[PDB]
Amino acid sequence: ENYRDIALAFLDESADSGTINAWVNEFAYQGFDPKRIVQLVKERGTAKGRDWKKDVKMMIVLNLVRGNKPEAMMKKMSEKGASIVANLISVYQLKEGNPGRDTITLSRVSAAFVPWTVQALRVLSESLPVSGTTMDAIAGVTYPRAMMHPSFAGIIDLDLPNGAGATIADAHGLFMIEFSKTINPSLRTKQANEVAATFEKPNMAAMSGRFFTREDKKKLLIAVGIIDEDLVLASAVVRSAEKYRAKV
Amino acid sequence: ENYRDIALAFLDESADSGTINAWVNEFAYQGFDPKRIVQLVKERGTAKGRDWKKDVKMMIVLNLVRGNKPEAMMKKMSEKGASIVANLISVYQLKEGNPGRDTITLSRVSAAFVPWTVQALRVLSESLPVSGTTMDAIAGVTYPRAMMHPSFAGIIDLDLPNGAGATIADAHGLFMIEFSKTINPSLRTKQANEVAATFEKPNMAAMSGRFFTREDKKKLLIAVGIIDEDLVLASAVVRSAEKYRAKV
Amino acid sequence: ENYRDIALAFLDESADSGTINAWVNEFAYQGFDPKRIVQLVKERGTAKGRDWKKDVKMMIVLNLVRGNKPEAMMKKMSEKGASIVANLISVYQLKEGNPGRDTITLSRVSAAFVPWTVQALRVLSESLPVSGTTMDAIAGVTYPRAMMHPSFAGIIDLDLPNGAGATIADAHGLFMIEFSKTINPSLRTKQANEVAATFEKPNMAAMSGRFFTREDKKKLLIAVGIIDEDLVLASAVVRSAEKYRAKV
Amino acid sequence: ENYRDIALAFLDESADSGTINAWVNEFAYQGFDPKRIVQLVKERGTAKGRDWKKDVKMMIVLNLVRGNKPEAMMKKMSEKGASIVANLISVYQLKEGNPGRDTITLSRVSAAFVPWTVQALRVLSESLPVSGTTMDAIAGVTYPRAMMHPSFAGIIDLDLPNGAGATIADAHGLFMIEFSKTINPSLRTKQANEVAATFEKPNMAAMSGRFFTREDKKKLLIAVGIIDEDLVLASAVVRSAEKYRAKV
Amino acid sequence: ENYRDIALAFLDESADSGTINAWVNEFAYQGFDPKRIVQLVKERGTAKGRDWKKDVKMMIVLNLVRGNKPEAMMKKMSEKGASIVANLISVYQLKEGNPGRDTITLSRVSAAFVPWTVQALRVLSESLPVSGTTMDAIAGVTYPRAMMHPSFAGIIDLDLPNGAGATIADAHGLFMIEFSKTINPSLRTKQANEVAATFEKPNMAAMSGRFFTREDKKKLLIAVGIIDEDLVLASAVVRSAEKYRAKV
Amino acid sequence: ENYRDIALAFLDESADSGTINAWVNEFAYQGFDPKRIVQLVKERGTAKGRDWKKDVKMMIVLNLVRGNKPEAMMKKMSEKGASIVANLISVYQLKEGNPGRDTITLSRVSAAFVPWTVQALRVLSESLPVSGTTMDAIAGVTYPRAMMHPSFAGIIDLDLPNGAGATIADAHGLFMIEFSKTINPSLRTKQANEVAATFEKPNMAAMSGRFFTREDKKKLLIAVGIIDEDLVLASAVVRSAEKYRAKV
Ligand code: NA
Ligand code: NA
Ligand code: NA
Ligand code: NA
Ligand code: NA
Ligand code: NA
Repeated sequence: ENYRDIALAFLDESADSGTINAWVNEFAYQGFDPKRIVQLVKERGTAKGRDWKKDVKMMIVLNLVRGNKPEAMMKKMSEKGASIVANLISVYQLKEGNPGRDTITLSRVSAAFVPWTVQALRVLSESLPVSGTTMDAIAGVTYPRAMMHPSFAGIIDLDLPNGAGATIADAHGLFMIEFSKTINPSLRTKQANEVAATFEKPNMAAMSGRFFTREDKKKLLIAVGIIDEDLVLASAVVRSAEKYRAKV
Repeated sequence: ENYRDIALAFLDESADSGTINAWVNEFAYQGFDPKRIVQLVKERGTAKGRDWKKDVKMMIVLNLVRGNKPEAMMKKMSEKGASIVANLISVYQLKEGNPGRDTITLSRVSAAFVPWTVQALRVLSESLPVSGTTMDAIAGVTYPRAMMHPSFAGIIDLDLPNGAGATIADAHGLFMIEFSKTINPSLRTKQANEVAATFEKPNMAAMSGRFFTREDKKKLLIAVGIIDEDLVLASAVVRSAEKYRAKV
Repeated sequence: ENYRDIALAFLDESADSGTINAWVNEFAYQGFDPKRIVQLVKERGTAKGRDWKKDVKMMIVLNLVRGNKPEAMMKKMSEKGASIVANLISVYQLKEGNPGRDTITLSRVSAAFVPWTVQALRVLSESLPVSGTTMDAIAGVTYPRAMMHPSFAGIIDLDLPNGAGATIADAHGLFMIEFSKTINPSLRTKQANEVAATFEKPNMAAMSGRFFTREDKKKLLIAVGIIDEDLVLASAVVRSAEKYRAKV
Repeated sequence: ENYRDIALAFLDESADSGTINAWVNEFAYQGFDPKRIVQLVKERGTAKGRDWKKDVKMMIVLNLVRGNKPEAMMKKMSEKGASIVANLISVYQLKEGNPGRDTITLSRVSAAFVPWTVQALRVLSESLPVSGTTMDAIAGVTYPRAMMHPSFAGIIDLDLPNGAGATIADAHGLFMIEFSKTINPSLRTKQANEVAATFEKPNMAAMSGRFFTREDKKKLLIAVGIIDEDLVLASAVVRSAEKYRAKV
Repeated sequence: ENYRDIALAFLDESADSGTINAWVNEFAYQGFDPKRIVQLVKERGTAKGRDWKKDVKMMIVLNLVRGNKPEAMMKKMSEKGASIVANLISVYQLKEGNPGRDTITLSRVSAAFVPWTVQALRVLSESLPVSGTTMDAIAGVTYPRAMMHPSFAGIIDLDLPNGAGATIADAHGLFMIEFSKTINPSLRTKQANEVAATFEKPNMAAMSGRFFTREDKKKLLIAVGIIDEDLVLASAVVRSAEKYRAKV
Repeated sequence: ENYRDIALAFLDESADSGTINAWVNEFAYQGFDPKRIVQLVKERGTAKGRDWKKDVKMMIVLNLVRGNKPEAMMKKMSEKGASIVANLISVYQLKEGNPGRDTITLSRVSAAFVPWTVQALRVLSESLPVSGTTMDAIAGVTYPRAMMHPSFAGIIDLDLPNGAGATIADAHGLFMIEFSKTINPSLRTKQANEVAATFEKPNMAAMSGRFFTREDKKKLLIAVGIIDEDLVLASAVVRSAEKYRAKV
């Protein structure tokens, strides 16, 4: 008849790291699933008389610089070039912002197929609003190809031995602020340090994913060649990271 | 026929500390009752073919980091993991914000069953938005497991002999500001000292509760092991408190 | 046929201090009448099978710390304690803010029966949002029991010989700013000096009342014992007043 | 057939100071007429079984401190005293703010019958929100009875020989800022110099009126006794004016 | 079939100063026509049994100080003087602000018949919100009669040999800022330099007009007598202009 | 049955600069097409009994200074001159702002036929809100005719050997800020450096166009004569650019 003994009785519960961590990761909700997208895009591309991969490549390259919403479909140019996009949009039913998980957005297209994106990204790194040169100005050392796109963040794992991934998360973070700086409407008085709270949560959400095993992430990171098999971190990542670590 | 004599006559009323204090504590309203929750959750869990304790554990671990509202049910991840939560939500009828006392919120789930929460909290203390490391940066001395969660505040009693609890209230307060700092939308110019007025009232409301006798609170605090039977305060609590006391 | 001679003719009107002062005090409107409240509360309490005085005591003690509006009837606690209040509310028909003069608000309950309130106030002075200790920090000298509550202000008369009451009005004013400081939503940049204009008008309205003769006010003030029969002002009132007088 | 010759032809128009000045003064619109008020108030007071002068005196004394709008009819006091005002209000049909010229406002009551107002004003000068003492603090020299009320401004003429009136306008202006300071909702950062533009136009409108001949204004000003027959300005007016002249 | 050759072919177009300048001046739109006003006002005045010139004089003198909108028809004065204006308003159908070109506003009345306005302006220059004295304070040298009113600006031509008119435009500009300063609602932090962009466009629009030949403008400017036949600029205009030129 | 292998498999995609660059340029949307305009304007002008070129010249000269929207059709001038524009507007169906790509705006008229615009621009360069003189004040060296209009930006190619075009983009940019400065409603605290983000995207969109081959752009730039056949950059462009490069 007494609530108090059970209420206090919870105390002596046996707690194990692994069970709350294992459950707490798969609690990270349902906002964006990579795996669903590949199935639906594959079905759409197969059914339609066009190659999904060829189309997707165009969609991603469009994504990096053009932004998430293409519905405006207007920005100072001749008609036939933009025309091809419409075919793709109709079958995909892309929607502006984030209406739903099942709804596909181009940034999800980049994220789910991020290795192809890093492959494309190299030549358009300068092409992006953040030039390779402005970025050389920000950090003296030569820039990491792969760590550019904010969606790229999902692959790297913070839980890797020696915590190298942690550094990456910070190191990769700074591009974001500058990219935020370009897309964010107000910049003049804003501080790089504090703004981190916005976009930080999706970034960490990206860090932990059930989609890719650790081996897969390792394969990408060695594939760019930035990290050796001995797992020694590239000088560029940590050295770029010092600016943030100092400035916080 | 004269209002004045009675009006002045109230003056010579015999006043005793104990009667106004005893009545004034049970006046603290009906916003949130721990005891109601245990009865309704027990009934729901028993009636449904699932274990209330096992479910509740998941609900709390979800609560600490995920925030109070789960209805958005969306944040960059694969479907099956989030799926289990829905079953729980339907029977519980959880509602966003604070609509009603009888309505259950997950933070009330943590609060009513706070000892289980402290038991879970240890490994996820780093996992929370405030890392164990950032917190080591804020206070040099090693951190108190139990005093982390803002809902944890309810157990400690300020009225204990030697007023140790008072210190705790201040000492525990600082985590709150930082956690507020993360969840609060605007941080840049805000001051830690002044912001105390928000959340202070529920914190003090937490300090005084009819739910737990003093012995019960003592059992939790000795159970963590932070305080001895001689009731000597851990160095960590007061030493962490000095930062606030100085900075106010 | 000429407007000008009469218009100028008003000039030589015989003016006496006493007649404009006597009329101008009873012009101070009808926002809040103490006397009406005692009659209606007495009728309600007599008609209902409960003691009005016993109930009222609870209502006032609730008033000092809980604020004027109880309709939310919710703040983190168990059900049976708050339950008793409802009975009282139904018969009283209390309304939030200031809708009408006849409508009773709890602060009017405190004001009309302020001597009982000073009698209760002593032990809960620390209990109020402004602690006895913070208040010792603000003023080095030991604090006056009676002069705490902002509603207490009505008793004291500024028109008393030697103008001691004037000092009190200033001296009592500072608690208000701090209490305002707690309840006022924005505090950070606000100045204690300038904010005086808000709440000053009801405070002065309180100073002058037809409800109590001077003898009655004298009885309360000597009853607390703060002022002797020789009418020497307590050191605490004036010494506390110096902070305001300096800071303005 | 040419517009240009006539358009240029206007140039050689014979211009005389007196005709444009004489016409431009009676152009000053129809916002507030003193003369209409005396006729309608006289009719109302005569028709009703009450003395208009006795009532009006109360209405003005109420006006100086209570503000223009009495419709709220509520401010912390007992019922019978405020009750008498209603009778007056019904026959007068007073309206809040400035709805119409024919509509009477209490400040118009003060203005049209301003000599009676100066006669009343002396004892309530301290009583007003600006105390005689605060005003002694602002200006070291002893204060002018008549020049207090902002509505008083209408009598004085700037066009008088030696321009003494001009000084008065400036000298009288400073009370206004302080009174504005009390009634104006925001004071903290506002500057006394710049705020002059608000209320300046009605003040100058007051300076020039067809209602009173110069002799009438002279009669009031000598009647207070502040100015001699030799028309020597009181030391108080100019000496008080130096603060404004310096501070601008 | 190629768009490019014609598109590039436009390049070798023969361009002459006179043809684009001549066309670009008569492109300056249809917001306000002086000539239309004289025809309609002449018809209205002739048809009605009143003299248009006599009426217009009153309308302009009213315009300089009273502002553009007379519809409020209310500002602290006796009835018969304002009464005459109504007759004029009905036939003219004056409208507040700028609704239409055909609609007449009093400032257009001043502008179209600006020489009469300069003739009236002399005695009321002090009468205007900017006193002759404050203006002596701003500029040490004696002030130009004609260059006061902002509507006066239309006559002067910047294109005159030696560019004297240019100086005038700057020199005349400063009165505007001060007049703006009086009518503009917010003054405290505003800068005289930057505010120029507002009202600058109508001012330049005024500088260039098809209404008056250069000879006509010359006739006005020599008629005031400020400029000799040798076209030597008055010391007052340029010397007043130095303040602006320095301060920018 | 596994999503992961294909997802990782995208990595080893063969990436070539030319194919993503070639596709990414014709992705730049459909906001504004030069080529469509020439066809529709040609049809309209041919069908109507007026010369499209003669009309267009007027429309452009109107465009440079008058702004994009002519619908207000009102700004302080006589009727017949503005009248001719209406005929043109009806057939063209010009619309304010940017409603549609097919909709023609006058700035598109300038852009598509920009060589004619540079031909007109020379004499009206001073005529524009930014005077030739203020511009001499900003940059000591003599100003480039062609690089003035913001719409002029489309011709120059950044991809030219030695990157001279890049300099131009920066060098030409500064006029824009000043022109923005005039048309932009708020200027006082704004910074030239940061404001670049607005209008930068259409400027770069202008830099890359499928409309003109490189030879065509070369023809314009040598035609103005600012750049020799040896492709040596004019001193004016780079020397003007130093101010921006320093100030950023
Ligand atoms: Na085509
Ligand atoms: Na599945
Ligand atoms: Na119960
Ligand atoms: Na009664
Ligand atoms: Na009359
Ligand atoms: Na005509």
